[PDB]
Amino acid sequence: STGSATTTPIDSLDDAYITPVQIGTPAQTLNLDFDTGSSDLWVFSSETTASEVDGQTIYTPSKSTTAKLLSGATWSISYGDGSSSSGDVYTDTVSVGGLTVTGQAVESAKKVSSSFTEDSTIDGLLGLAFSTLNTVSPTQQKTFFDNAKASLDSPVFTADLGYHAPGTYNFGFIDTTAYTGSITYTAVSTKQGFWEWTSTGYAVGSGTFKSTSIDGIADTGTTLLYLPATVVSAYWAQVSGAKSSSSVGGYVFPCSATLPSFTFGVGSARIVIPGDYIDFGPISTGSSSCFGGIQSSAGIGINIFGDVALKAAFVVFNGATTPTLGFASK
Repeated sequence: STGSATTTPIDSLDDAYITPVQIGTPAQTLNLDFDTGSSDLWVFSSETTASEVDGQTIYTPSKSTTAKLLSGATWSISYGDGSSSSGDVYTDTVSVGGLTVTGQAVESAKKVSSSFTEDSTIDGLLGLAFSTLNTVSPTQQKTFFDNAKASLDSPVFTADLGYHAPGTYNFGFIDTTAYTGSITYTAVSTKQGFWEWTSTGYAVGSGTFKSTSIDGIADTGTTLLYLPATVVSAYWAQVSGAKSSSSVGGYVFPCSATLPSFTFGVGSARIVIPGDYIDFGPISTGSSSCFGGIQSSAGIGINIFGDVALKAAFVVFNGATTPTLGFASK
């Protein structure tokens, strides 16, 4: 089997991407944030504290003839940006782009933090990291990809995120028309539950390539590119007037600037992030100070190849017995 679904930026800055997901019988369609940095499929629901729902589409398990309460199971998760959610668990039928999993754990939110409430466009998350990170207790549950894997034509999914435009998540096949040149594959460590890999270095604009190992995660659920402070300083030094602002919470730059590109290494191959991808617009409405898309990972504890990086590539998440990651230009 295979599946194919379009993923759509939630706003004009590509702050996140939503993908429609069919849950239950009859289908209840929710727009979920596909997140290769976590491993829980959780949704806004009829159980969510009413004051914490503000415009989201909810899952109502009592209206699904295939929903079954997973007795005694609870979940609770906290993300790197400080947001959180928690609740109980149903199993139900879940389909993405034509690909169907029966008995998928659908984690029903009883509580969500303010950032989730305030984002009316995201109805929940669909985790695509390794199932070892799944938070359901006392019986850990598998991701949608993990459940679908054996049935897929090939045990892979691909992320093809757009810049200020829709893109595609495919399951079970590699669309050879979706990228240019060849796909370069690189080793993955699953030791922390992530799609963790080592970039071979970077370049700023038309500058020379710096060969240096950068360990980080491929994370579709993180907006920006978080890299070591040395790397980030070298980038923003090429932008007149750019500075790190503790009050804003990262590097800002004059909105009048033309940003240089940023290149990262995948083995001997090179992925180029156009400068425009690194612009996240005014820090507040009407400001001439703009927020940067490349930020320091210092104090995160891990480097993150978030959407800023991934949307510059066609990315293969290979879930073979020994997982790997593939990157192609497009």
